[PDB]
Amino acid sequence: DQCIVNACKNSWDKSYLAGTPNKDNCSGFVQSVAAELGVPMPRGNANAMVDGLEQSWTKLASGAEAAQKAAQGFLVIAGLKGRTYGHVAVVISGPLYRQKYPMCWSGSIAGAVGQSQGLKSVGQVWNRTDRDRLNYYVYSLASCS
Amino acid sequence: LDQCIVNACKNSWDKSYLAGTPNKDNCSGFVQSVAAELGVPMPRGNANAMVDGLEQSWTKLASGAEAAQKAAQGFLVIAGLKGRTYGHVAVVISGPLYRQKYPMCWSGSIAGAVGQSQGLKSVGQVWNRTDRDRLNYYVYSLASCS
Repeated sequence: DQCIVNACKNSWDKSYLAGTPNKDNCSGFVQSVAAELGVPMPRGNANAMVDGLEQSWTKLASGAEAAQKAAQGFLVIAGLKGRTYGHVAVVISGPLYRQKYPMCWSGSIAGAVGQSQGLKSVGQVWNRTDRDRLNYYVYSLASCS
Repeated sequence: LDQCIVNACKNSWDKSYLAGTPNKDNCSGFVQSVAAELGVPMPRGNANAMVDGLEQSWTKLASGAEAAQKAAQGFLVIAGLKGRTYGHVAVVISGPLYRQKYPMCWSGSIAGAVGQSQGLKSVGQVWNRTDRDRLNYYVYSLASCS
């Protein structure tokens, strides 16, 4: 998964949207990760992205499987629609927080409380309710060799 | 004539298509919220991505003059131009052209007032004098108003 962690580190410093650092934009951060890895990604805000992922990407059964696919070099997106705004993040390999939630990178307009540079799990980026409703989507071709 | 489109623009000015990002400060999000209000499917993404999608699936008008009269007939018309780093999109509205060339528009912009229009600037005043003559005008297949 080093190729995905590298794309995450590089995306953290780019601005998918004009004038908008990806660290402050959860949908744009994922778009730049996918663009660096050559993976087609559904476009728009987080809700629109999750709709698009649900339609065309493989949905995994668990956060444990999300971590395993990431460990096998696949781009894995954690996503959850919201009543007003959804959220997406990139899952990376690593031990599951609370033996359930995989590690991730995420941008966020909300600031550091919604951001992760690989040291928080999705269970620490999403609230104690939303984290068990998350969906994990995987792209069908490995990116890292 | 284009009142339903001008109303959508006014309503979208105060919305936030992207979390935490007012549409007046986000040219791509401003256009998404206008289209959503009108019920019009719109290519998504940043401005460059939107222009890509418009270029592939919307009818391209021949002139800014043609854009204003299609807007006057109630069609959603998007002015768009790709950039080397970032592109730009805006909603064309009816009204007399600026310098007999550039239709009036609404536009959000992260650049602030320079790139913004609430209907009193033409596309020739939000884009610089270089780009304003290279803009494309994309019209939807169905009229949204009446």
